[PDB]
Amino acid sequence: KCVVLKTSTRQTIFLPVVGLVDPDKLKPGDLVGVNKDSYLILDTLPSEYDSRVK
Amino acid sequence: QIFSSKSIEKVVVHPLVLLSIVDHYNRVARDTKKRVIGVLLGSTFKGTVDVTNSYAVPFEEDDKDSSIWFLDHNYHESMFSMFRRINAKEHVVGWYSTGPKLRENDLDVHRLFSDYVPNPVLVIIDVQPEELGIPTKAYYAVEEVKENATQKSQKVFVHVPSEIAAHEVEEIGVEHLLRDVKDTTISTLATEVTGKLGALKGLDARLREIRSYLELVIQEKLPLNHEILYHLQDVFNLLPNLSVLELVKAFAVKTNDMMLVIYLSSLIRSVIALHNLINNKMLNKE
Amino acid sequence: KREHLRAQEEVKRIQSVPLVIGQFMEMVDQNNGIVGSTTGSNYYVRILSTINRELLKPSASVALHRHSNALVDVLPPEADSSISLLSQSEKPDVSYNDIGGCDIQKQEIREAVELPLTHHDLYKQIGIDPPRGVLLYGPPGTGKTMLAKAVANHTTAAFIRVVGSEFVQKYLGEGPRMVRDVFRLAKENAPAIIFIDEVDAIATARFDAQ
Amino acid sequence: FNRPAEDRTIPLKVIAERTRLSIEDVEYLLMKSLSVHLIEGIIDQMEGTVHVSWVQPRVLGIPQITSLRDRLDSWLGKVNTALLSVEAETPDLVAS
Amino acid sequence: PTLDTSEQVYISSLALLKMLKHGRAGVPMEVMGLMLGEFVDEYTVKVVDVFAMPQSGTGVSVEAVDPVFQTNMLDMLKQIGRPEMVVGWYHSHPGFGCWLSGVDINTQQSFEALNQRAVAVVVDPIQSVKGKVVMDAFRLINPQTMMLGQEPRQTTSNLGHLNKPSIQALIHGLNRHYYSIAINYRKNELEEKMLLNLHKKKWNDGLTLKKFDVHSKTNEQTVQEMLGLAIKYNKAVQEEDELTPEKLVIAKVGRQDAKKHLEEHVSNLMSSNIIQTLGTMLDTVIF
Amino acid sequence: LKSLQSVGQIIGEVLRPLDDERLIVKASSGPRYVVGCRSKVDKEKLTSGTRVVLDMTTLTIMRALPREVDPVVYNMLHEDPGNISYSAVGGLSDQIRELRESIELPLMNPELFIRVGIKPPKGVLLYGPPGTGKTLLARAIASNIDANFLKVVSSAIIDKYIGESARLIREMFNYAREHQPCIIFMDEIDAIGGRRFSEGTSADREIQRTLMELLNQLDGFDQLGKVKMIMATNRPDVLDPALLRPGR
Amino acid sequence: HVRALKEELQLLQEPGSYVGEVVKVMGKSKVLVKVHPEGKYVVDIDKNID
Amino acid sequence: MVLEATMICIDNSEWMRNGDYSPNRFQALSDAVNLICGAKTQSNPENTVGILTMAGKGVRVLVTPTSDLGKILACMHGLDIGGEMNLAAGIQVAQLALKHRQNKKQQQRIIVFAGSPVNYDKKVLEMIGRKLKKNSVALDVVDFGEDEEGKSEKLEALVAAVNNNETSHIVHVPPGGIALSDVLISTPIFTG
Repeated sequence: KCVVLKTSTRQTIFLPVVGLVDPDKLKPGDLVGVNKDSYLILDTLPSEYDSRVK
Repeated sequence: QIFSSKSIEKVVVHPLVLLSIVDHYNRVARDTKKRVIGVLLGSTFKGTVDVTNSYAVPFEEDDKDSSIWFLDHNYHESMFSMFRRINAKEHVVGWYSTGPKLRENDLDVHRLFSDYVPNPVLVIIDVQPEELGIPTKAYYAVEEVKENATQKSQKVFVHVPSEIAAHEVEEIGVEHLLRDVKDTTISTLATEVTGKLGALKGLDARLREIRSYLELVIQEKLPLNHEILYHLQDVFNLLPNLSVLELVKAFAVKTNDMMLVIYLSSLIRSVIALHNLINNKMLNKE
Repeated sequence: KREHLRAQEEVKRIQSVPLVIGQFMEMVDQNNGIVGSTTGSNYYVRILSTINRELLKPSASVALHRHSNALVDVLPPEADSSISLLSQSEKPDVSYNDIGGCDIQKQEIREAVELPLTHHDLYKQIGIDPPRGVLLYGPPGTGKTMLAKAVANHTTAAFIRVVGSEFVQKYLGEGPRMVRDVFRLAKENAPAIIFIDEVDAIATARFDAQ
Repeated sequence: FNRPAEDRTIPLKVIAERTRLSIEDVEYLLMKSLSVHLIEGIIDQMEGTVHVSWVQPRVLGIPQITSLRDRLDSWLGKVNTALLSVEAETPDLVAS
Repeated sequence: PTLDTSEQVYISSLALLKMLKHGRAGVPMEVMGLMLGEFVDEYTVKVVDVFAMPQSGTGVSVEAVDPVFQTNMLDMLKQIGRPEMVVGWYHSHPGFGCWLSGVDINTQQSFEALNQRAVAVVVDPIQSVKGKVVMDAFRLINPQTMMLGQEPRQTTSNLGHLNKPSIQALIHGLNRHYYSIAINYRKNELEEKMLLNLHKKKWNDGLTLKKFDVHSKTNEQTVQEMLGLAIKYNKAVQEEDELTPEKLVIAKVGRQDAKKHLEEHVSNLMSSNIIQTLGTMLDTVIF
Repeated sequence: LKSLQSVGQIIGEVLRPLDDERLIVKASSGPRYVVGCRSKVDKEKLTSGTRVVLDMTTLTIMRALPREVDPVVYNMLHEDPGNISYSAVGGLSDQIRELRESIELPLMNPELFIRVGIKPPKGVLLYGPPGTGKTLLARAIASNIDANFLKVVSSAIIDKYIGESARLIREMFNYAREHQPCIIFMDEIDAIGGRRFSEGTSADREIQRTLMELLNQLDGFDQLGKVKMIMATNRPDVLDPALLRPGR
Repeated sequence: HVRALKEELQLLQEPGSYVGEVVKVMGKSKVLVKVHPEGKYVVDIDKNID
Repeated sequence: MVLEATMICIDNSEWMRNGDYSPNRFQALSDAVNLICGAKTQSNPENTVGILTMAGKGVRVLVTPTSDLGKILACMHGLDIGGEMNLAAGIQVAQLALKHRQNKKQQQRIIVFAGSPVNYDKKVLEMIGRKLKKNSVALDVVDFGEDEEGKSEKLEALVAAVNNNETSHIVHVPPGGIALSDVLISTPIFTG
């Protein structure tokens, strides 16, 4: 019932409400999209590994 | 083991309450000798009644029949619900009266009000204070069983200490209101000497009032409650002998010691002040 | 006079509530200074006249306005050096007689340290200038911190026995500031003694300045 | 009770004659009525005096009311002279 | 009728204390309410009283203006004998200063629809410090007037320009979407008498004398402190060279500053001794 | 519509409170200011070093949360679904009994060892020629709690960040202290252990520092009681002299 | 003194001043100094500095 | 609709314990009082309804005016019936309780339930009614039970002393199986 996430700029911030996808939709270690303006997680980036392996 | 109702040790009255009460009196009783009544809201802790907020509760009392007094509970309970919604922490603590003196129907007001609070507090606030002191006097009803058989248990209001303290926010607002008057540069003595002198004006006048009442008893107009005359006799009994000889040398010794400490202080101030005067002469010549 | 009494309004405004970290380094003059800030960079601003200008010229913890970034107050020393004197929690409770007799192996050195610590008048009148600091050295596996924690027990001073690997915090450069904070809290607390374990961990031989 | 609070020292002898009762027994009665929490005080044997810190407060009539009248007038006068001294001292000292 | 700068808003002392206390209560977020009164004239708006809002669980929105609540509260206030009509609304910006956000701006039109003369108030509980209260009132500037390039108001009086606006407000749309309203305080004389009574210490407090032993020990300690400060100051006066650096002295002086501590300690010692003097002996006379 | 109208709060770790309301906490970003908390958050409940949310826009205390979780911690926590049974394990029946007495016997009745007069085993490392299959031993030992076990390959715990190499170890010991009954096994222990660093590499400095930090956290002014760690390495000769000491 | 004190109220309102250390100076008041964490840059000089 | 302050002057004498009225006179009176409270509250949410007991060791005010029907019902359920009604003292305390006003603009209305014979002199009732007339308090008298000779005359005399522009009425409820509430519904008490 809690939301915990860290920005890509060495900044960590949490939202009392998960967002667009409920915690059932998400799992630890995931990488999703959050609002740069509202600092609210909007969507979930599907996947992207380093192009070196790609 | 009967008095399981926590005795009210003290009551703390904060400014916002007094301002609200004064505005109520002005709106309802600016040009009439009618008193304004209300309800006191707050929290009670460890025998201390925190009277946080109060609201106007309109009041009438017939100028002919003092026994009759128009106050109703509809708006009372409505405001209980509404304010408690606004601030769930607060709850009713008492009912306040705007006037210089109590009236007999204050007792039935207290009785009706105690249904809402098992331990209610009656606070009398003088909207136009003439005496130098706290304008609030706290009361709570106590069922006193007089040793005389012929009288049923009578509920008598017993005075409780009342104090004025302001929250940080209330203190801020009060000073913002009181800048055009208030004094913080007073060296503590001026304050203490003024307070002692006011106290002397108090005690001697109180002795004169007791003397007036004693002359009254002599003429045979007013008798006295055994307890209060007991208290006056107690004060007189505890009078120490100001002519105690060894005690006189005790005075002399403390006086010498304290005044020679003050002599130290004066010497040191001489040192520093003369130093600064010489430095001032240096700065003036340069 | 009634107006200059309002010269606590300046104090009230300055202090505010949301004050940020800082560090006192030096001042150009009165009502003028250049500070040392946690932001890694340095900014020079004026001072808050409503303060004891003589506080800590060398280093301290001052505030700054979110926009102005200027001192408006100075709080007490607060760092991540941990509760050095954690009473029983940070107390080894080790019998002085530790892993062997060590009657002159390390006992005499510890006694000299205690004489510089408690018999200050003695290490003072003689003018012998007792040693500065104790840096243990020896073959690996002598109960490495054994004798040191032993000193922590029989001693009347507060202990700060830090592992010489905890100095590299996450944030960049914050490690040096913490290290300074170690000695700052040590001096501030009481006539105490701290430990810097695994000194080689921060005490290297060659560095790679790239 | 008859004595003022300024003379709560009383010789054991006078206590005896009022009580018609012996020195040892007068002392016995004293320590008894001090032990029962009826009284609080001290007793000095050397001169044989009783320093009571024992005073009560009740049972008095119109005459004691008039006596307190005289006493309160007296202390009102004392306060008056104190206040007048203060007021006479102030003008040369508050005007600076 | 053109809105004029000579407009002035009066907020009651009770209203001020209510906004300040209610803001402090919800300092972590923003608390909103309504002011009760009437429109005195086209320029004068007076405010008497406020009642707080039970806030929905959203700390960044004021979208929870419950109307059943206002209707009930208004009806019961009317039963009080206070039929005063809502004059405006207040909300708090703890440490964020006085300014109008998009949400506040939206609520502002939403209420302006009901009454063109609504007054919005912003109260900063944090920066509102002992002696200076941080509060401001704002009303919106019609966008049609702005697009026309016209000055939104006519100024026959300079009062509106007395207070220099906050550069934050200049960043937050001041004078482009909205404007400030100058604030004064209507204060009743009886309110002032009671307010002065508040800080009046108990007249007995001067009678409460300090225990002689403790007082004497404080005297002893302060005297020894004067000794230490005196020796420090003697060194300070002696070590002082011809080229004495005032800046260095301000940064670091003997024992912080031997002279200043000496002066403060002699002052406090004198005060304590001599107040004890007054106490003991005015008791001697009158008791 | 109302859900996406809020804003998140920055998270910091408190340093100390200066006033009855003034406290100093360093947020997850960096330089720490001093702010207050809500007037009903049980200020005394704000531990000295507690982790709570701040009024991100205001930077004031709003609500506190338990310690960190180090998502890498979860990643290495519930990623071993092995259900090996001792029957499957073979060839080391005497070794199976010894290891049982090595780790699970301590949690069974450490009072027995105390009455013996020695402390329970601290940490046991598994020695075995390459391709011996010791890892299977640990996978089976995971059949004693299945939730109170810790297994880290001792090679993914390395990172090129400033200092997170020691952060992984710190989080390990922290999560271990969090749940009392549990064991931490770190295969490939011969990698982070090494012999020493002769000023050869720029990671050996950091790598050796990570090794020492694990050494410190092992028995450094604190005993990790109710939990022991078992490691495995093919090359016991490239092991640092310290790791072979009786304390480690 | 009081007017000053009230002046310091706005004095502390203005933004602070950064610290500078000119690595190299240029003619006609040009300055490229070492920003604390940033680096250097080309700027001009003040009105009353030699 | 007019704002009214009503105090239901409830008798607690014996003459409500009779089983002749409905199943029980006291239960019928409780139902009538509850219905009156409901109707007055429905007329205006601001209306105030109060309760008073005339009989017993003395006239006691259980619930001074209030709109919380829960309190009214609870106090009616906890009533200890008994005593000789004190109509004079009852009406005096009824004035005491109708001057129990929050909103000063509301009107004063006394509802009197008379179930027992009135042993009070005509003159005392007349002076009490004149005091009410001076105080401008409306009085409604509900005479129920067996009509003993003299009670009706005294009640009518009191009503006449209180009558002011037809603001005071007297209701005589004959004994029978007809519920008191049904008769009270058709009376001017509810229509205003």
